[PDB]
Amino acid sequence: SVPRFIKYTGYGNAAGLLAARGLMAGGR
Amino acid sequence: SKLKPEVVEELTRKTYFTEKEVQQWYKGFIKDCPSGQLDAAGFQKIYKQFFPFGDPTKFATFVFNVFDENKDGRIEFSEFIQALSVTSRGTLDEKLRWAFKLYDLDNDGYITRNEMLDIVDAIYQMVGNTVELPEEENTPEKRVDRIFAMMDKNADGKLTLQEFQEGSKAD
Ligand SMILES: [Ca+2]
Ligand SMILES: [Ca+2]
Ligand SMILES: [Cl-]
Ligand code: NA
Repeated sequence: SVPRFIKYTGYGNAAGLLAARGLMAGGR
Repeated sequence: SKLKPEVVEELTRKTYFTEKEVQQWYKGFIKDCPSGQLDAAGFQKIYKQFFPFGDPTKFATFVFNVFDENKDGRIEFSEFIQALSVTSRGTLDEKLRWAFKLYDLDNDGYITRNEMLDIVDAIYQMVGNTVELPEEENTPEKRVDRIFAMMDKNADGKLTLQEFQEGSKAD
């Protein structure tokens, strides 16, 4: 089973989600 | 970790967070970064912890430089929270406008195919690729060739924000 969002790699949404998750880790 | 009320209110207003959420994000941010300034090594440390056997160097650098709005080499809380607001809570158009800033690596207003490949390759370098038959290999190049061609409606070798924002949107 592929990671749900990596179908969106190259469309912008994958980078956005990974970016968001890094910031969330930086604040927890 | 006490944020001045005027700053809390301004960062509230500028984001999708409530005042309580802004203060909670600040407490956690200052807990992890006691000076209030996150540097590039600490930003990559976060991604290496996610993907300890990928190489997050490239992705972390590209995203860090976009997050560092004033290009002083540090992510300050104002940058942290406005970046988190758009990437986590933005509308689809706002999230894609943010992604356009990331992909447009030379800031000339267009995404070229080499730039789309640099981001996609950065992603696969960090998180990996789906194991496939050698004849159907999941190479960033062939994925980018497909998507780039689909979005370049006028086939001029370059993508505008408008061409990009319409990429997964249905008509
Ligand atoms: Ca900065
Ligand atoms: Ca460009
Ligand atoms: Cl993406
Ligand atoms: Na075009």
